[PDB]
Amino acid sequence: KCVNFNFNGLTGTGVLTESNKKFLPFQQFGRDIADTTDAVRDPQTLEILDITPCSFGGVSVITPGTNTSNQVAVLYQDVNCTEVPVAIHADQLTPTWRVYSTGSNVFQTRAGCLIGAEHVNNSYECDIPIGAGICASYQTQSIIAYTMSLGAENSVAYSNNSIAIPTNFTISVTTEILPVSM
Amino acid sequence: DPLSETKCTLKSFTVEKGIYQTSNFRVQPTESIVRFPNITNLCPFGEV
Amino acid sequence: QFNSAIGKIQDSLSSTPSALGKLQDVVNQNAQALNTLVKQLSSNFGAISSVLNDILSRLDPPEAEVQIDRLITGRLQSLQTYVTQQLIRAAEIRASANLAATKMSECVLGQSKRVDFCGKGYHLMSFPQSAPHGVVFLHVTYVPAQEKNFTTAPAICHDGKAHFPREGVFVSNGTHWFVTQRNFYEPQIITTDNT
Amino acid sequence: TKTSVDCTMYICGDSTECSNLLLQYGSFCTQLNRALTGIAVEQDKNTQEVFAQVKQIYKTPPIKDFGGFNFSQILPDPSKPSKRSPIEDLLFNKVTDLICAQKFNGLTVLPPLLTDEMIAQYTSALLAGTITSGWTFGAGPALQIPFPMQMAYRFNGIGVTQNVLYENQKLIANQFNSAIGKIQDSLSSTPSALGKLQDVVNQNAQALNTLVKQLSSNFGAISSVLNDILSRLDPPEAEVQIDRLITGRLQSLQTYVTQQLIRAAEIRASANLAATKMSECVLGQSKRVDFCGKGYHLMSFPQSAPHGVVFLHVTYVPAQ
Ligand SMILES: *[C@@H]1O[C@H](CO)[C@@H](O[C@@H]2O[C@H](CO)[C@@H](O)[C@H](O)[C@H]2NC(C)=O)[C@H](O)[C@H]1NC(C)=O
Ligand SMILES: *[C@@H]1O[C@H](CO)[C@@H](O[C@@H]2O[C@H](CO)[C@@H](O)[C@H](O)[C@H]2NC(C)=O)[C@H](O)[C@H]1NC(C)=O
Ligand SMILES: *[C@@H]1O[C@H](CO)[C@@H](O[C@@H]2O[C@H](CO)[C@@H](O)[C@H](O)[C@H]2NC(C)=O)[C@H](O)[C@H]1NC(C)=O
Ligand SMILES: *[C@@H]1O[C@H](CO)[C@@H](O)[C@H](O)[C@H]1NC(C)=O
Ligand SMILES: *[C@@H]1O[C@H](CO)[C@@H](O)[C@H](O)[C@H]1NC(C)=O
Repeated sequence: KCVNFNFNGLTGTGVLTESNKKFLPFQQFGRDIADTTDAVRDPQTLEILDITPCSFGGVSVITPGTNTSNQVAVLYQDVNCTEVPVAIHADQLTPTWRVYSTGSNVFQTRAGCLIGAEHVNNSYECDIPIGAGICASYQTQSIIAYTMSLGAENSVAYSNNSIAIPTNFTISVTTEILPVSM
Repeated sequence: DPLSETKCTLKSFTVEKGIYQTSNFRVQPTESIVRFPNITNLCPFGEV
Repeated sequence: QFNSAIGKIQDSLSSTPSALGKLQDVVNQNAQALNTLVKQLSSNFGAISSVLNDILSRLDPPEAEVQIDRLITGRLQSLQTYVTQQLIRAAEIRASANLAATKMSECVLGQSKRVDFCGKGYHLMSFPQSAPHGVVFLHVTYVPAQEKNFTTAPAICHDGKAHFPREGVFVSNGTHWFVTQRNFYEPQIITTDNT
Repeated sequence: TKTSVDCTMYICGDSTECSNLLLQYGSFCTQLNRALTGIAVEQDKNTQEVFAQVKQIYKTPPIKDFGGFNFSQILPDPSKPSKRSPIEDLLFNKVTDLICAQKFNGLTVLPPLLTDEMIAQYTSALLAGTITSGWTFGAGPALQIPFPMQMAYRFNGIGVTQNVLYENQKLIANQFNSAIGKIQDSLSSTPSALGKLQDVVNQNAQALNTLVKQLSSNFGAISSVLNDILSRLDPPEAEVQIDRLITGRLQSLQTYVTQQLIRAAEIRASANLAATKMSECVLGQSKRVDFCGKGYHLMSFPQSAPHGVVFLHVTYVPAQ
């Protein structure tokens, strides 16, 4: 349980669990590579307990232009689909809790958990990049998430005695813009 | 709501199409516990 | 074709609003940096107030000094940060300007054979246009179209001797063989002058 | 690697008093976040510019008959689930709790927009295009041509007549196959080949490790632990300790961000060079001396590498 603790003045916050650390009999608490308290020994029962900070992460909001619509999609970065906040009962510091946060369209990606967008089996050009090959777009009156398509399929009719030669041509004009000064 | 948080982050009342990083979430603690040694003898400050 | 293509450019620029985003980004970044510098003057940095005049009008010099040095340090740090970002941005802008100068010299003052350097396709010529804090190039390129199907051979055997094309390629529609240039279909009879 | 740093968590963490004191220090955290986000976006821009050179996905015919040229070692391998060429996964194996601690200190790593499979697909499309159509697919519609005829064209490109190739086709194919075979052995035997790719990873990891290590410095305070300061002093004397801790941590963050900006600029220059090399050596034949290998350029083949790209330059060298 995500609770505070006080071990002889060792104040902190986190989740206490069982530890497999081979603590020596004279040892009190361990530490990590970052030189922070990782495990502790209970002063009363002499039991070694692991310390892990409560779950956390960044939050990103996916939205089209406000001139277009008002719906949004929320992506919880590097958070498993199960541990996403389901209840807002004084257990999260972000009051922007989703209208359901569950039962709704919920997609789990390699970039985190995406809530508020409907997965589809099609593939279009990338519109809003999400990460790990997943893009999002506003289609129709709704927000959808899909896998980006690299391009149209093609196959040249290769043979060892066949060639192709143009007969017409086109004159094309294109533009290029380069900053020169500030 | 998250859209208003985005507007607060951008310091504007209009938001262009895109993905924006607003803030971070964490699970708030439920209760607090205290673990202390089981000894009860009182220190001899009266003598000193 | 040239006139139609040059006519379409104005409509393409007028329709699309985000055409000059590359030029707009520099202006936006500089304006944002200046705005941040201006806004940073309203920070206490641990002092009683962010105003020097009221601090000097309310406290004695021996402690006004210890109130003021904090503001001095904070403001100096802000200036240092702003100058560093400006230096990095100027370096990248210089790189872009060097690229633009090279493109001018090699696409406008001559014809280039480097692929994709001057437009997409086979480069013909370029025209420069001036924009605020930037430049715009109009690359004219040759694009093949309407390809066909042919049977080809590496060499032609005649009189016990092998013959190779001088500057073309051997093709046939199915019964009769010809020699034609590679980038345009222009069949011709195979003689001893083109082989 | 794209990294994101939680400014408040790194400096303060869970202490509201530290956040309140940080509030009066200006909008430094927003500046740091904006710079880091710019770098992260530039990374994907670099990758897209280097690899998304073509808009179509060409495919190799099932019958691999190219007049003696082999191409087995660089074409995708259907058997492997990753669908990578033997050289590609050979390269992917050369390049190799701390992550948990970095995450717990407020430092995270964002995933790239393009997965490795997508990049391998792009390289396979480029290979198929350059094999079945020569340089035509890079300037318009892809026109097929037998591979020996394309080799004759490229021989004409460097000043040698076609009959030389048509009369030494077997020897040329054998030499090409042997060189391609020896490339794999050269990569496998020497583990120091991917030094340029290893150095970037080493530098980034070491900078992140230094940032993590800086969290255990007093900077003149009584302790380097926030809770110990808070759980031992009343506010008006705790403030003068919190302030110096904050100043030290802010200095560390600023230094890290500046170094990252400079490193990103250098990486962007390298990526621009790589994109130019792709366009001029893979999509065509280059006459610039030593731009694509040493010798007389004939053709090039790209291969994907972790956070990079590998070019195989085929050149013509006189002898005897
Ligand atoms: C090559 O392209 C040109 C233009 O793209 C073709 O000319 C067109 O021919 C049709 C049929 O008569 C006309 O209706 C169009 O008005 C023409 N366009 C122009 C711009 O003049 C031409 O037919 C193509 N094929 C060739 C020249 O063999
Ligand atoms: C392939 O090219 C040959 C070139 O000669 C074509 O033969 C000519 O066809 C026209 C139209 O029928 C005749 O008027 C000429 O007299 C033919 N030339 C000769 C030398 O006989 C032929 O039609 C083309 N197309 C095919 C063979 O399908
Ligand atoms: C040339 O291509 C052929 C197939 O078209 C390859 O033949 C086999 O390739 C596998 C791949 O490792 C080898 O394990 C087999 O031993 C090869 N067959 C024989 C009979 O040796 C061939 O390897 C390719 N050339 C090269 C140099 O790899
Ligand atoms: C976390 O997500 C994975 C899917 O990526 C799932 O298999 C696993 O069960 C989840 N964890 C828990 C505790 O449910
Ligand atoms: C050429 O012939 C092949 C073989 O059928 C075909 O696949 C291809 O589409 C043809 N190309 C054109 C331009 O007609």
